[PDB]
Amino acid sequence: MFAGLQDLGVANGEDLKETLTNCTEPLKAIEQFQTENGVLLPSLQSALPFLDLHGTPRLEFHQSVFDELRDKLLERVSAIASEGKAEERYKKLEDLLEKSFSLVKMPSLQPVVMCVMKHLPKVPEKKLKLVMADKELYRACAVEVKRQIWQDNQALFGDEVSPLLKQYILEKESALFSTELSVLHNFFSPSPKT
Amino acid sequence: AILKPRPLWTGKQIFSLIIPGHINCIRTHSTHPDDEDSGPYKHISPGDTKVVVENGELIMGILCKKSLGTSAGSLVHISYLEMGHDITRLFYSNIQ
Amino acid sequence: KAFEKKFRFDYTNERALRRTLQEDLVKDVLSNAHIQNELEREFERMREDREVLRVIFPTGDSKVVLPCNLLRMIWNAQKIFHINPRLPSDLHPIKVVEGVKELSKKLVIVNGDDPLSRQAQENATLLFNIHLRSTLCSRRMAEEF
Amino acid sequence: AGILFEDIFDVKDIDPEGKKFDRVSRLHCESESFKMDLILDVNIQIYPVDLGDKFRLVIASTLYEDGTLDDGEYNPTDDRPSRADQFEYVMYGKVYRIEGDETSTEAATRLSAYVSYGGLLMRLQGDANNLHGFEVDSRVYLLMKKLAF
Amino acid sequence: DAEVQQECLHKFSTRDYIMEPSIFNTLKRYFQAGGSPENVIQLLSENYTAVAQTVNLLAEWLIQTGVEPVQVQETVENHLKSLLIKHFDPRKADSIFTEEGETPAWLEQMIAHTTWRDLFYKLAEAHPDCLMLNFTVKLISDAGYQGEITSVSTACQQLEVFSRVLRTSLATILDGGEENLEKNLPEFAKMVCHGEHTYLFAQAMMSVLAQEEQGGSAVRRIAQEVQRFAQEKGHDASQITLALGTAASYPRACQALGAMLSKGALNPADITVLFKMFTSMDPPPVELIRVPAFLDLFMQSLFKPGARINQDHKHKYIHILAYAASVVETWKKNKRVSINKDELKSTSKAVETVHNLCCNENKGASELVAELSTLYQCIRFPVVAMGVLKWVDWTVSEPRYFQLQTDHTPVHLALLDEISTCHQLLHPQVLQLLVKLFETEHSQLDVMEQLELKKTLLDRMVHLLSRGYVLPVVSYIRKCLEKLDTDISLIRYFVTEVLDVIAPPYTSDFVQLFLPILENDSIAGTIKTEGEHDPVTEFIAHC
Amino acid sequence: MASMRESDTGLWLHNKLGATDELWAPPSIASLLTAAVIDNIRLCFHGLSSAVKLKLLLGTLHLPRRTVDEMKGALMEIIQLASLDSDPWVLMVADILKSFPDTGSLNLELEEQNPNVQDILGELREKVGECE
Repeated sequence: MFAGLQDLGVANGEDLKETLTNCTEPLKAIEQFQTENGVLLPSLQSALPFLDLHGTPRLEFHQSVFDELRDKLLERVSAIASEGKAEERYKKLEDLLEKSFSLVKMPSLQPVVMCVMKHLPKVPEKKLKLVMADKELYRACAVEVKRQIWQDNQALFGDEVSPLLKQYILEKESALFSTELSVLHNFFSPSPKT
Repeated sequence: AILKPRPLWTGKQIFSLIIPGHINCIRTHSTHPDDEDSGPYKHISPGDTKVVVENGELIMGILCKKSLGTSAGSLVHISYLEMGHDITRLFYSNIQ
Repeated sequence: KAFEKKFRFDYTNERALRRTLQEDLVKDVLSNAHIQNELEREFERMREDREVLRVIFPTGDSKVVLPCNLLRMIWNAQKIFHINPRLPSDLHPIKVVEGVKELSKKLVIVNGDDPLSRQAQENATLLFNIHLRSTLCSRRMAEEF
Repeated sequence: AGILFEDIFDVKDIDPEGKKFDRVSRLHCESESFKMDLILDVNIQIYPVDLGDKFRLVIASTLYEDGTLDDGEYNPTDDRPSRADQFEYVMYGKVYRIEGDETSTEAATRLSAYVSYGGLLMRLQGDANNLHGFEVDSRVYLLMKKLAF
Repeated sequence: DAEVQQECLHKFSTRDYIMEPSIFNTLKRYFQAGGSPENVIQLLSENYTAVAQTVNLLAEWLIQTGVEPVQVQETVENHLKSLLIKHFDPRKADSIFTEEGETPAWLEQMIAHTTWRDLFYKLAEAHPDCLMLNFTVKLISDAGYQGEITSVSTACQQLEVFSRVLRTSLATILDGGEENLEKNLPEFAKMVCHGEHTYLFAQAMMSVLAQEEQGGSAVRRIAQEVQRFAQEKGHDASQITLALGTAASYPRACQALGAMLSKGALNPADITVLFKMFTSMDPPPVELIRVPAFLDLFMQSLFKPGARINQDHKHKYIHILAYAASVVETWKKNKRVSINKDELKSTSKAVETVHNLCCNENKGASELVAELSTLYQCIRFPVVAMGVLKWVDWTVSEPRYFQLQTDHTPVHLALLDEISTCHQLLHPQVLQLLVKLFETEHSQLDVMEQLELKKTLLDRMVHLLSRGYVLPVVSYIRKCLEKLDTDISLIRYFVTEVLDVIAPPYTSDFVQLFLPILENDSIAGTIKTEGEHDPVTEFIAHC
Repeated sequence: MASMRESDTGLWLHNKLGATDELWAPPSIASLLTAAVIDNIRLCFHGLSSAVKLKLLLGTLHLPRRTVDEMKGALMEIIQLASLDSDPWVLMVADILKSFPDTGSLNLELEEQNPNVQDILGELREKVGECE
C-alpha cells in the first residue's frame, strides 16, 4: 500500500513504525518530521493554527493539497509533452518517469506514474519489462504503452488477441445457426463495413 | 369635465354616452406620427392620436374612418361582435 | 432565447414568484414536483406547436384569421373584474393548464370517437388550439394578465 | 379628507411641440418639495396661465370635506360645503394608467400616474411613496389655484 | 478512560491520523488513559501518507520538468489562501490566543505576504465581533503594512492627513502643468469627492484661492475639475457652488441657475427670467453663468441634431449664450467697472446662422459648402467653433454617416482644419476628436474608403502637428504605430509628409520624441529610400 | 410629525444618516428636515456622531428657499448650537452657513487657527505666483 517511498529518501509508514517503536517521545519527532522535511514554507506551518482551530483536522487540506498538486503536475506534464522541443520534452519526461518508477508502487501516486508513462511514446525496455510483470500495472497501461508491450511480446499479444477471435467465432456460429430463417436478413445480408 | 370657473362638457365626454355597453378598443388616427410610440409620451399623445376606448368611454383620441368606417376591428365591428345586432343599430342611429 | 424567457415559467426564482402569486401559491409551486412536471410538459407542448407553426406558416407571417379574439376577451375580463394588475393574484397555474386542457375538448368540429374522427377533429381545430395555448399560458397569465 | 395629493408647482414650460389646439395648452410643471414633474392640459381660454406662474395642486378623491362619496352625476343645486369654493380651476377625470420602474424581483421607486379629464390628459410622475392613493379606474378631481404669493 | 480509549483508537483507525492538528492533544489523552502506544503506532503504520513530504517531492518534480518556482509558490499559496477562507473559526481562535497570552510568530509570517494581508482584511470586514481581526489589523499597521489597510474611504474621516495629501497632490499638479495634472487628477479627485464634506471644504478653500484676480484661472479650472468629478458620480452640489460665489445679490438668477443645473435641462421660463435680468440695467457677474455644465447645456440644446427647442425662445437662447460668452466685463476688487458689448450683435447673428445650419439637417452638406464665406467668417468665434466641432462630432459619430459622406477629403475635416488654424485652445479638443475618428474601425464600409479616410485623418494630424500642438500628437502617433491599429503605409505617409513639411532645427524634446518613431522597423524599412534628400536619413544626420 | 424626544431624535438621525459607506448626503434631506427634528437637535446634537453632524450640515443647504424663509429661526438656532461642539468641522461649517439664512450665500473666512487651511492657501498662492 505504502511501498516504494523508501527509495527516494521520503520515509513511508514502514520506517515510521520502525522509528516510533523504539522512540519514547513521539510528539517532538512527529512535529519535526511534519515540519523539518515537510513543506518548507512558513505559509503551511503558519496556516496549521487557523485550520486546526476551525475544527476541521489538518489532514483534510493536507490530502487536498497532495491530490491537487498531483493533478496540476499531471496536467502540466501533459502540456509539456505537447510544448517546446520534442526531444527535450521527451528526455525530461524520461527523467521524470525514471524517478517516478520508484513510487510506481503507490496507488495514490500510481496515476502519476501511469500518466507520465503514457506521455512517453516509447517506454524503455526495462521499465516495460517491470510493469508487464504486474497485473494491474499491465492493465492500466495506455494504448501506446500496450502497443510497445505487444511489439516485442509475441505470445502475450496472441493471448490478448485470442479471446476476441473466440467472440468473433461465437457470434459467427450463432448467426449461422440463427433460428430466424428468412431471405430478408441472413449471414451474408449485412454490409462488410458494419 | 370642468366644474369651475364654469361647467363645461367635452365632445369625448358626450360621445362616450353614445358608445354602447362596455366596449374596449384601441385604434390610431389617420395623421398619427409613426415615431411617437417609440419615444416618450406614448400613453399621453401631444396630438391626441391613439384612440382608446375603455368600458365604453372615449378616454382619448380623435375618431376618423380608421375607427368608425368599414374597417376590420373598427368600433362598429367591435360593437357588432361584443353586443348584439340591435344595440349596434341603436349605436348607428344615435351617432347620426 | 426570447421565446424561452417569455414562455418558460421558471419555478425556481422565489423573489420573482413573490410579486405575482400569494404565499400559499408560491409555496405550492415551489415544493410540489408534480406541478413542476406538468408545467414543463406544457412548455414542451409549446415548443412542439412552435415547430408545427413554422412549417405551416413559412415567410414568418404572424397575421392569421381565427374565430375568437383572445386578447380582447382577456381585456374585457380585466375590466369587468377590476383586476388591478399591481398586486399578486390568486391564480394557481395548474388551474390555468388544466382549464385550457378541458376547454380544448369542448370545442368540437368533428364529433366522434373512432380514430378517424378523432384525427379529423384534431386537425380541424389545430390552429385555434395552438393560438389558445400560446396566449392562455402559465407565465402570461401571471406576468402579463 | 380624501386628499390624494397636494403640492406647489410652477410653470417651467409651455406646449413645446407647438400650439396643436386653439383653446388647450400643454403645461410642463415642476414641483418644489417632493420634486415632482407634471404634464397638464388646461382650458387656456377660461383659465389663462403664463410662464413662471405658481399654483397649488390638490388632487382629491371627493369634493366634500366630510369625506362622503358621490354618485358622479351633475347636481348643481347642492348645498353641502365643497373644496371648490377656495379654488379657481376644477377638473373631474378618471385615472387610466399607472406606470413605474418595476422589475421582475423588486418593487417600483419612481411611479407615473395618468388621468384623463374627459379628454384632457395629465401625467403625474414622481417617487413611489407619494402616489399611493392612485389606483386605476377611479375618479378624481384636480382643484388647482394660482398662487400670486 | 476506557470509553475515551475506544474513541481515540477509532480515531486512529481512520485513514492517515498522523496528519491530525490535535494529534499532540490526542496522544496526550491516550498517554493519560494509560493505553500502550504500540496499538497507535501499529495503526498509523498503515495510516501515514507523506502529504507533507510528497508535496515537496512533486514540487521538485515540477521544477525539474520546467515549472518555474514562482508559479509553484503562487499556486500553493493560492490553494492555502482558499483553504483558510473556507476554514475560519473566530471564538476558538480567540480562546487559543488568550491561552497563548503572547504574539505568535506565525501570524507575522502571514503578515509578510500580500495574499494573507488581503485575506486578513476580508476576515476583519466579515466579522466585527472578533477581537483577533482588529488585533491583526493593528499588528499589520505596526509591521509597516498599514497601506494594505483600507484608506480610500479613511481619508474622508481624517482631517489633517487628507488635507496634507491634497496639498501634495495639488503641488505635484502645479509642478508638471497639464501634462501631470492629467495624471494626478483622477486619484486626487477620487479621494476629495469620495466624501461630501471633504468636497465642500476643498471647494471653499479653492474658491477662496480663486478670489485673487491674478493667477486665478488655473485655480478656477481645478475647482471646476473637482466639481465635474463630483458630478460624474451622480453626486450633485451645484446649489452649494452657487451659494459659495456672489449669487446672493441676484436671488432670481441664483434660482434660475440652480433649477437648470439641478434638472440638467433648460426651461424656457428661467431662460426668459435670465433674459429679463441681464437685458435690464443691472446685469450680474457674467462668471456665474459661465459654469462649464451650464454652457455645455446651452451647446447641447442649441447644436445637437435631433434635439428640438422652442422657436419662440430661440432668439432669447442665442442672446443669452452670446452675452455669456463674448461679453467682457471689467472688475476690480470684486467690484464691476465696465462691460464690453462690442461682440453682441454680430456674435448673435453668427450664432443664429450657425445654429440654423446645425439644426436644419435635411439640407445636404453641399449647401453647407455653398455658404462657405459666411461659414468661415462666423467660425472665427471660439464658442461657435466648439459648437460646430461637437456638431460635426455628433453627426459623424453616427455609424451610417460615413456612407452619406461621399468625399475622399470631406469638408468636415476642412472645417476642423479651420478650427485648428483659428484657435490653439481647441487643439486639445481637435486632437481628441481626431483620435476618436481614427480609432473608430468600421466594418460596414469597404477597406478602400477606410484607407482613404485614414489617409485624410493623417493629413489632419500632420496639420495639427504643424501648428505647434506637437507633443501629444507625436505621442499618440507613436502609440498607434506600436499598437498595430494603424497600417504601415499610413505611418509611412504620416512621417514622410511630416519630415517633408517641417524644417530644422528641431528641439531636444521633438528629437527625443521622434527618434523612437524612426526606430520602429516599419518606418526604417519603408521611408528609408535611395534619394539625395531622404527624410529619415536627414533627420538622423541632424542628430 | 411629533417632537420626538432627545435621545430618540438622535437615534432617528443616526438611523437616517448613519450609513458610513454613504459619505454623501442623501437627496432625501429635502423632506427629512422639518421643524420638529431641527428643534429637538438643540439637545441631542451632543448625541450625534461627527459624521451625523457633517451630513446634517451638508443637507441643510439642499432646501428650497421658501422652506428656508419659513424656517429662519430654527435654522439659525441649529447653526449656532452646532457652533458649540468639540468638532472644529462643525464649528467652521456653522460659521460658513450662518450667512445662508440672511443672504442665501456662503461666508468665506479663512486663516483662523487652522494649520492645514493656512499652509495650503500659502503654498498654493506662492505656487501660482511662480507660474501665473
